[PDB]
Amino acid sequence: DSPHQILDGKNCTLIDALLGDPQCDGFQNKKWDLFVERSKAYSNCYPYDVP
Amino acid sequence: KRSQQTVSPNIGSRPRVRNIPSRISIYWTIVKPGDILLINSTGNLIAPRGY
Amino acid sequence: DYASLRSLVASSGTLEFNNESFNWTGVTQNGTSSACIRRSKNSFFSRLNWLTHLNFKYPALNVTMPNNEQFDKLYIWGVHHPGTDKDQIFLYAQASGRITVSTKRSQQTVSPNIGSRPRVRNIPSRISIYWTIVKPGDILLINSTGNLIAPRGY
Ligand SMILES: *[C@@H]1O[C@H](CO)[C@@H](O[C@@H]2O[C@H](CO)[C@@H](O[C@@H]3O[C@H](CO[C@H]4O[C@H](CO[C@H]5O[C@H](CO)[C@@H](O)[C@H](O)[C@@H]5O)[C@@H](O)[C@H](O[C@H]5O[C@H](CO)[C@@H](O)[C@H](O)[C@@H]5O)[C@@H]4O)[C@@H](O)[C@H](O[C@H]4O[C@H](CO)[C@@H](O)[C@H](O)[C@@H]4O)[C@@H]3O)[C@H](O)[C@H]2NC(C)=O)[C@H](O)[C@H]1NC(C)=O
Ligand SMILES: *[C@@H]1O[C@H](CO)[C@@H](O[C@@H]2O[C@H](CO)[C@@H](O[C@@H]3O[C@H](CO[C@H]4O[C@H](CO)[C@@H](O)[C@H](O)[C@@H]4O)[C@@H](O)[C@H](O[C@H]4O[C@H](CO)[C@@H](O)[C@H](O)[C@@H]4O)[C@@H]3O)[C@H](O)[C@H]2NC(C)=O)[C@H](O)[C@H]1NC(C)=O
Ligand SMILES: *[C@@H]1O[C@H](CO)[C@@H](O[C@@H]2O[C@H](CO)[C@@H](O[C@@H]3O[C@H](CO[C@H]4O[C@H](CO)[C@@H](O)[C@H](O)[C@@H]4O)[C@@H](O)[C@H](O[C@H]4O[C@H](CO)[C@@H](O)[C@H](O)[C@@H]4O)[C@@H]3O)[C@H](O)[C@H]2NC(C)=O)[C@H](O)[C@H]1NC(C)=O
Ligand SMILES: *[C@@H]1O[C@H](CO)[C@@H](O[C@@H]2O[C@H](CO)[C@@H](O[C@@H]3O[C@H](CO)[C@@H](O)[C@H](O[C@H]4O[C@H](CO)[C@@H](O)[C@H](O)[C@@H]4O)[C@@H]3O)[C@H](O)[C@H]2NC(C)=O)[C@H](O)[C@H]1NC(C)=O
Ligand SMILES: *[C@@H]1O[C@H](CO)[C@@H](O)[C@H](O)[C@H]1NC(C)=O
Repeated sequence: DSPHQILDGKNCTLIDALLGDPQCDGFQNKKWDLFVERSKAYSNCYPYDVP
Repeated sequence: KRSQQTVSPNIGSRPRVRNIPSRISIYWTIVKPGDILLINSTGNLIAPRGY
Repeated sequence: DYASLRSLVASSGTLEFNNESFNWTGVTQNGTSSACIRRSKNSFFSRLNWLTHLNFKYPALNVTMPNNEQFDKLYIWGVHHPGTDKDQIFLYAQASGRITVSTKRSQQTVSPNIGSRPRVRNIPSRISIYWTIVKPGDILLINSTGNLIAPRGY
């Protein structure tokens, strides 16, 4: 963890957390030096596609 | 003031994801220090809540 | 995006084409052209299907094809832009629609545009070809209201 701020996505992706998937609502209003995305990340909300 | 982004809704059936055939496309717009975001919509608008 | 399709097919290194049997009920299959002469007969692209009106009736096409095999599939589809409006009435029997191909992730929407263009091989009309890649779990769906150069297989 030290000395770089690490935020673990757990069951979340950065775009999903930005949009506000319910499961990701924990990461709201948080900052990071390095964001970590897990492979098991899944979305639980309206089908979203981002060009 | 700097740029315009126009997107036309496309209504059609699409493969079911999480038992939801409809979808949502997400786009981003950057607003400079002195600038105005003007949104013209007659329908099908998923709207921002803040910045 | 011609360069992307060219590089993709070249990197894959196979032109293997497995033919598939879609619904295609209510529309006339095959299709012919004067410029695409094959064995002294008017014809069209071997891996593409020119759908045309049937009994002056073009139903909305909602045709679904899944992948149950364990390999990624490449589908080649197209939109026919007619030179003239007379031709649109003759070939598709309705007004211009929207062609939308869709999978769980990717969705492409193309609108036919009818206008005259510099004639090539005495053909004013044009056809725009797009590619869609379907994953194993994913399925392919098309909403055609006309002007669709449909795939024959993958
Ligand atoms: C290839 O594509 C074809 C489609 O072209 C597809 O077959 C279709 O399958 C769906 C799903 O079952 C069928 O939809 C059902 O429709 C039932 C009502 O059918 C009536 O209307 C049909 C359309 O008529 C149009 O055109 C006439 C003029 O020709 C016009 O007057 C009408 O007003 C209308 O505009 C008509 O074809 C049909 O006649 C057939 O009826 C039966 C088959 O249903 C049989 O006797 C014959 O085959 C006859 O030709 C009839 O007049 C409706 O009852 C049904 O709704 C129930 O089921 C759904 C789904 O479970 C439930 O959600 C719902 O609540 C009801 O319980 C359903 O909506 C469609 O009619 C088929 N099309 C046909 C048969 O041509 C094939 O599967 C595809 N094949 C492959 C391999 O992919
Ligand atoms: C892909 O996207 C297209 C485009 O949205 C969809 O295709 C069709 O879209 C039209 C949009 O208007 C659908 O709606 C209308 O259907 C009406 C039903 O007519 C029925 O009439 C009697 C019942 O009294 C039935 O017995 C008969 O069999 C017909 O089914 C028509 O009235 C409509 O035509 C008129 O619409 C308005 C109404 O005032 C006027 O502007 C005109 O008079 C116009 O002529 C129109 O056809 C239509 O149902 C859609 N087709 C289908 C098969 O659903 C596709 O649905 C979509 N594909 C998907 C989602 O998979
Ligand atoms: C364009 O074409 C597409 C074709 O996909 C149409 O959209 C869908 O069509 C399918 C085919 O009928 C509909 O499938 C529905 O599945 C639902 C159940 O979800 C799944 O649940 C479990 C868990 O994964 C699966 O194992 C299971 O197999 C299901 O796939 C149900 O709504 C229906 O399933 C059946 O449920 C009960 C129990 O068997 C039956 O009694 C019902 O009669 C029903 O048959 C259904 O089969 C799906 O609903 C369609 N999507 C919709 C309606 O949004 C488009 O409609 C078409 N566009 C048009 C026509 O405009
Ligand atoms: C429009 O006309 C075409 C025919 O040009 C037709 O599409 C064909 O439909 C048939 C039947 O569904 C498909 O099956 C073929 O039938 C022919 C009959 O002559 C056979 O010779 C074929 O076998 C050869 O081709 C295979 C695929 O390359 C080879 O693996 C095999 O070894 C043989 O060489 C095959 O059984 C056929 O694939 C299509 N396509 C073509 C180009 O034939 C279509 O149905 C017609 N449309 C309408 C509306 O009538
Ligand atoms: C994340 O996924 C795991 C899968 O084993 C599950 O047990 C856990 O409850 C999930 N966490 C959240 C917050 O959904």
